[PDB]
Amino acid sequence: RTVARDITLLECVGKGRYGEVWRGSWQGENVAVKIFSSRDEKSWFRETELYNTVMLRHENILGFIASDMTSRHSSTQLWLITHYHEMGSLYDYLQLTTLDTVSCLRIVLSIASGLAHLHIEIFGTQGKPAIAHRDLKSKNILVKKNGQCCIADLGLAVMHSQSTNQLDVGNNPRVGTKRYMAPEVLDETIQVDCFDSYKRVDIWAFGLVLWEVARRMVSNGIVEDYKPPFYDVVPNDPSFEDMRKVVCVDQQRPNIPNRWFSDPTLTSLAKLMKECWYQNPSARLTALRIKKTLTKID
Ligand SMILES: COc1cc(-c2cncc3c2CN(C)Cc2cc(N4CCNCC4)ccc2-3)cc(OC)c1OC
Repeated sequence: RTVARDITLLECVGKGRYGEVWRGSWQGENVAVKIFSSRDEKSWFRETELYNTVMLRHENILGFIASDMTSRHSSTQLWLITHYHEMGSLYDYLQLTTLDTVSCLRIVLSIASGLAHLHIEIFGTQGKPAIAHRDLKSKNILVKKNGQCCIADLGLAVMHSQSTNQLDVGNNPRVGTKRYMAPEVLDETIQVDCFDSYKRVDIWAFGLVLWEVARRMVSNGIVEDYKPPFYDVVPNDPSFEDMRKVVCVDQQRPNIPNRWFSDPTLTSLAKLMKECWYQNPSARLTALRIKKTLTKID
């Protein structure tokens, strides 16, 4: 039904090394079109495999519509068409508004539910495998109209099945975002032949996103400005060694504002992120435990 040639590219909502994301019109309705850059072709392939072959579908994962190739300007462009969320990314959303207690917990529980869906394998005939994301950040999370979020960008995902015990890391030249890089990645101790290692990298990045969101929830008339993780120690577009010095050498973690300790929700959230930030990867919580704890927090 939905084909690239029938979509009208209205305006560019994002550009970068990955390529571009456009707001498009298809049959009147709004759609999101990611035109992958030439350098990021392998990410389009892996994402197409997950959405089409694995048929990944969850309410807290960016709703896939159609994959497509289009020949334009004497070149073949790789397209990904998904649902369009007019609120933009959580990165944009956090800078535009503050959150109450319910809106903040709704955001982080929806992300945990999405991550738990990826990590947990459904067994049996045609059962979906376990998936690790490996590039979780606030720019890769979109805010829906009901206050919930969905996880986006599967170009780096790795897959694992328990029965066969096969790990599928693909061969993508893409590296994760350096700002959200887990310490075992920065010092090259991560066991690349073990699937659990990739889940624990997501948990680290999740903890960073949890910090970004909770800063924006107001308690007792106090709220922090939006800031990216490690905003105070690394520069814009931080280097691999910049992050190594902060996260590995100095063992630093995002600061917990003192005002958080006079609010029961932010205090429980602060404990939650620190349990996502252990230098020892095997000590961090699982996505399911995070989802359960976030379900119980008031
Ligand atoms: C981050 O991964 C993707 C995301 C989207 C997507 C979905 N729904 C809304 C937006 C986006 C794109 N991203 C850049 C956030 C965003 C931002 C804005 N803006 C308003 C104007 N000022 C700047 C911010 C508008 C729309 C979106 C689409 C994708 O595939 C088609 C993605 O790939 C897997």
